Amino acid sequence: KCPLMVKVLDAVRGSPAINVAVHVFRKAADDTWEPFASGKTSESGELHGLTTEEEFVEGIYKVEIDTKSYWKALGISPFHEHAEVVFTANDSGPRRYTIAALLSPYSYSTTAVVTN
Amino acid sequence: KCPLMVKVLDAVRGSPAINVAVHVFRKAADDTWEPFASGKTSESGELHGLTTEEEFVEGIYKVEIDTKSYWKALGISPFHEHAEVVFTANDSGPRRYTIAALLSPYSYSTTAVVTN
Amino acid sequence: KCPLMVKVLDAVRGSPAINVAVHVFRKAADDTWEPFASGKTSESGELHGLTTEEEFVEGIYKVEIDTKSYWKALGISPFHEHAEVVFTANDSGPRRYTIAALLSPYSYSTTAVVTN
Amino acid sequence: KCPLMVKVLDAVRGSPAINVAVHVFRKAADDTWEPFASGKTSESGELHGLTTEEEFVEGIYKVEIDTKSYWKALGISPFHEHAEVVFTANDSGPRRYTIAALLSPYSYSTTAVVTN
Ligand SMILES: O=C(O)CCO/N=C/c1ccc(O)cc1
Ligand SMILES: O=C(O)CCO/N=C/c1ccc(O)cc1
Repeated sequence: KCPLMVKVLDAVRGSPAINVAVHVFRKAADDTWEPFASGKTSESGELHGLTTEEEFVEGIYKVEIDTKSYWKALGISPFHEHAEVVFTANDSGPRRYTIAALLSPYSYSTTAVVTN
Repeated sequence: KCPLMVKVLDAVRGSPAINVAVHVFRKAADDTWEPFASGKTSESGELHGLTTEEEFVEGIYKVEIDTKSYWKALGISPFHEHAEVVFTANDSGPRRYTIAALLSPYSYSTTAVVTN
Repeated sequence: KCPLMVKVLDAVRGSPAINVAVHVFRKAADDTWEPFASGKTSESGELHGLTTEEEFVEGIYKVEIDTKSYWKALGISPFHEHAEVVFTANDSGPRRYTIAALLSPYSYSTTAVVTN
Repeated sequence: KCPLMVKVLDAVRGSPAINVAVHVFRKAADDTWEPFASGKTSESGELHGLTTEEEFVEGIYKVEIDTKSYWKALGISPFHEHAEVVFTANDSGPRRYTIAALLSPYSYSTTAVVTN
């Protein structure tokens, strides 16, 4: 089952953050960021199916959550351009990665839930 | 389906917070706190089945999460006695309440996800 | 020289949370919450001068931050009644405590900074 | 008089996060990240003196907080490589920015306090 999931919540409305664009990148050997996967959060604030076990190999990944566009669509002026979560994915440890983000106009928190 | 759910995460280990005691109270007419429901978080960090739609009427509720005992069992010295979430439950609005808590030894955050 | 300080920030506006009422209680020998100190946050979101080292003895304290009133004055209907921070203080000799809170309408986080 | 300040707290120890490396970048006209300023947090968890009002012109800035190195020195293997805070600055005239970060091994939150 999916090894990388993203969950986004809205701390102003107390709801999933719906239709949030999410872009994932993998760090290339020349230290640049290579597009890897993308999607939009669902009505439950979740984004599944970004990648597969076969392709999600060890390496450094960046998950960019397009928070600015989200707040603009709600008519709220935000601080950040996006929320960026940068981490190393590794094999000897819990398999499923869930990247959770809690959004406010001038603040955000992000948490990783790593389980098998 | 269940109108009050609790989800607890551990920000040190990146995992659900398992076997965390949770006590819910309702505010009585004499302004005291009346025991209402309790349980222990599951292996997924979740506590379901605390109450039913029929009994969960409008009023002020307190959800106490016994964080101190959780950290002590992990051998970590914590700051808080517990995390307390106090809110009014109301009928004209999203039906399902999810009280989420993210735990660290000297900090915690709590968020409400209200949906129907 | 202030042993107990409270700092509150607004995650919607990216500013200190001004004029937030704060009530402090201490658990008495008969297990009730006795009023200990109160005040309001300043223009900087800070509340100083609640107590003195002499009066701030060992005990279990509860810091109640009146978030609901804060949001109502901004025209926002928030989820929580207040943020409650409960902790044992000075059980290993005197310490200085800063209780920080970050507020959003449906979420808040609280951290403690403890120094000798 | 400092227009850009960084404050970092440790949610495990309940203390300022000391000696945390911070790198600031500004997006150049060719869309690359140009080095802008860097430093390390003090005993109070604060980093001041990164720039001057004159040099801190309008632009998109990225504040990279080197959290992984911080946790490794404490013997903790954390999830994130660093915390990245990306924002447009001074697009409506000069402002003063405080970028605050609260760190846990598998979680972090960042807030901005912006004043005129
Ligand atoms: O049960 C749910 O819907 C929430 C599951 O994911 N949320 C995680 C989370 C919640 C609150 C935080 O301050 C940080 C992370
Ligand atoms: O006591 C101290 O050292 C200063 C307290 O300032 N707290 C700032 C803060 C606290 C929690 C956050 O999630 C973001 C910023």
